[PDB]
Amino acid sequence: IVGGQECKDGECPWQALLINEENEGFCGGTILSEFYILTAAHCLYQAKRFKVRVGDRNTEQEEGGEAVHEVEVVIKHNRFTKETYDFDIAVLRLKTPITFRMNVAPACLPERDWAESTLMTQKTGIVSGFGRTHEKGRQSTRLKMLEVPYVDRNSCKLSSSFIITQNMFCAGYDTKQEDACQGDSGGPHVTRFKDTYFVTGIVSWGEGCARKGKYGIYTKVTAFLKWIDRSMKT
Amino acid sequence: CSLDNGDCDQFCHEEQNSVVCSCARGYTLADNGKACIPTGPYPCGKQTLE
Ligand SMILES: CO[C@@H]1C[C@H](C(=O)Nc2ccc(-c3ccccc3S(C)(=O)=O)cc2F)N(C(=O)Nc2ccc(Cl)cc2)C1
Ligand SMILES: [Ca+2]
Ligand SMILES: [Ca+2]
Repeated sequence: IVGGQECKDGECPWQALLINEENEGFCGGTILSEFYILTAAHCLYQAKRFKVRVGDRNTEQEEGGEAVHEVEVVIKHNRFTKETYDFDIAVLRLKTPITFRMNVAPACLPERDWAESTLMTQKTGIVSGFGRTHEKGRQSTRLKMLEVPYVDRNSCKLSSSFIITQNMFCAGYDTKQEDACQGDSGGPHVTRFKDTYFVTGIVSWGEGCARKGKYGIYTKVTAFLKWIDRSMKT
Repeated sequence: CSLDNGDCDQFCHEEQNSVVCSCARGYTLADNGKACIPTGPYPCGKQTLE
């Protein structure tokens, strides 16, 4: 996350971190339930084997509230293509259930029509992660969050060098130096409504980070609600 | 549902030209048919205090 603020105690409880063999974070995820994690499909082709850590806020010192979970089933959307980055979504079924506690809680999955009419029409959403704090910077040690404005669809289709599909949406700032970045991918994009946070996007991609005239691209969760529901039953 | 989300805490539907509120998993609709009450500890979408 470039810019933004540090997630304080209990502020981003749905954040999950995908860790490789070196126990190093490389992508984010969103806690959907005690057994399921939502992430980006491209994050899978980015590591041999991996586990999921929940409850962490500082990858350095050990708080004691952190918990690691092995993945039992990986459900990657069959239409995802590195060629277009379309259908960038995946669901992970954990081998053991997550124990909700301070800094560990699921984000709510909204209903499609309501989400499109009430959530995505909101002024802003919130993105979070342990990603780089600078385009060329390094992986963040502390979990950060950033309020990102929803961007007009035509406005960002023009701003993108690549095709923005109906399964994607843009959020962020045109010139302001705040945006998600590498390392945040697969993480949560949530929208607050009456003090309740609903998952609305999956950090997907962008041309560089916080670059002028460019926005952050996210997978539109509403476009996959049925797919997610089906993945969570099998 | 176009007027302040039908006064619903969460989901709002306009069935038979009438507001019908509903909630996400882990919540039960209150007696007033509008508020959503957590069915237990750590309801979805809520920042944690303890
Ligand atoms: C250079 O960017 C650097 C490196 C990396 C990256 O891989 N970008 C990245 C990915 C996918 C496409 C793309 C999309 C459609 C069709 C074809 C392509 S293609 C032929 O693969 O080029 C474009 C891209 F720039 N990046 C981020 O992902 N950063 C970031 C992530 C999320 C958000 Cl919310 C904001 C920022 C910053
Ligand atoms: Ca820690
Ligand atoms: Ca920008």
